[PDB]
Amino acid sequence: GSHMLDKIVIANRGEIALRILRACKELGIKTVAVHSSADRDLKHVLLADETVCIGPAPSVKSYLNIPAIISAAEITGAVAIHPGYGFLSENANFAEQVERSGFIFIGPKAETIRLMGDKVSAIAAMKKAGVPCVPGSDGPLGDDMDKNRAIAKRIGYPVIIKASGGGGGRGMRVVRGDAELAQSISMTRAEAKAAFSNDMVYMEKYLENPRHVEIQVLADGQGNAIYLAERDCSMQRRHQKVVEEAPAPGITPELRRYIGERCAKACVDIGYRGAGTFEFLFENGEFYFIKMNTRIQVEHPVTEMITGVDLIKEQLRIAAGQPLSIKQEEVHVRGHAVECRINAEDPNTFLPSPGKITRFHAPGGFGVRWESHIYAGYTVPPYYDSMIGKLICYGENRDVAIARMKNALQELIIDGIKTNVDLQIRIMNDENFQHGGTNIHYLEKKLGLQ
Ligand SMILES: Nc1ncnc2c1ncn2[C@@H]1O[C@H](COP(=O)(O)OP(=O)(O)OP(=O)(O)O)[C@@H](O)[C@H]1O
Repeated sequence: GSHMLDKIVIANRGEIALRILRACKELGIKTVAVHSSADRDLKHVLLADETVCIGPAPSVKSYLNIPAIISAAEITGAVAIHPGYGFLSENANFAEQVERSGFIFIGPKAETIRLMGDKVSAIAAMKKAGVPCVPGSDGPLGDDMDKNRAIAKRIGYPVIIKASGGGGGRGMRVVRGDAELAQSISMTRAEAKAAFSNDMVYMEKYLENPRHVEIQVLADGQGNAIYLAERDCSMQRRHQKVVEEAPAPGITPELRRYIGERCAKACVDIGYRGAGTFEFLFENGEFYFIKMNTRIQVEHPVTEMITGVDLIKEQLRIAAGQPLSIKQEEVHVRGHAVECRINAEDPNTFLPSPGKITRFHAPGGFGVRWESHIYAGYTVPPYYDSMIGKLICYGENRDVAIARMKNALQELIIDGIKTNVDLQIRIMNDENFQHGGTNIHYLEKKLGLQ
């Protein structure tokens, strides 16, 4: 009924903030938009019920200023805090503290975060859960080469020496023979201490031509948990996602209930609460666990489209104590979805291109979703990311979804800055892409990338 959150803090900014603001307004939740002195002009900022300047431009003082944010709630009387994605969404000390200050944290518990935060641990947990993992050391590599030489041989080359601190493409090394093993473990151990401040490392097999399939889940922490089909995010350029889609072409419903059900089991097993995502590498009709994003993702709209489920409301629902409103058997995968991220960037340098938007026009029409905070005379700052929007198109089928997307990319007008739009069009036109089922290496190589 109405055992809903009185007022929550939107501990974020940009498109994500707007989106969250939107779901708040539908549930009647009051909103407090905390922002940085430079985001005083954010769309979402202008629509919030209450606003608060937490700091200066630089993230470490604003968006990552834990106290500032936490105090912002105090003064406002909010009951919860929504991290969105990418700042502290995966920061357990912030979750910890939010809890400790007596606020609700729109996400799982800190314990769960740290748990999934450490690859090694993560892996062990899921191995246990029945979730399919990459074969590797099933532990931190030791220091005596002999055994390590043995791990490898067993799992077989090539391999990959991965640290447990995550990072994001940073802290990884590919070994293909016994000769480079030693160096690798070492190079990698060193890259980790410095970077994440955790030299711990694990070994696993390296996958050549796999796709990136991810499973969306939801848990209430009451015993319920559902999977919302998969998403294909193989469209990468330097680890940066560019094109997401649901469902994943080539994925049979059977397969879909396979990895899903176990993903659902794992959630329960770990006492998972809220939204979250299971990242899988996919080669040879086989799934392999890479990690777990204990949060809402940038690409969630695609999934809300093919399912009709509103992720954010659900998070908000779980957060307020409610049980899952939906049952697995009520979840039905319908049509096809494709999201193109829109970036403020230089198609040559791939470098951020900040500036003010002079002219702007958004595409509309059937099965077209525009997710962005930009407008005309809006100034995109240099401080934060390059993403300014999400262009999501729906269709009774893939080919339809694609067609719409082409049109949409054209009606789209963003003047006064550099954007990745041309690129999007080009992919849309990608004959390989039209066929589909391309690997995470496709973009990089077509881009004439070395
Ligand atoms: N065992 C593996 N075999 C092949 N490719 C792998 C393997 N493990 C990781 N990768 C590649 O490394 C990339 C980064 O892996 P991972 O998701 O673990 O990095 P991260 O540091 O956690 O990234 P991010 O924070 O950006 O999500 C993957 O997208 C994938 O391209």
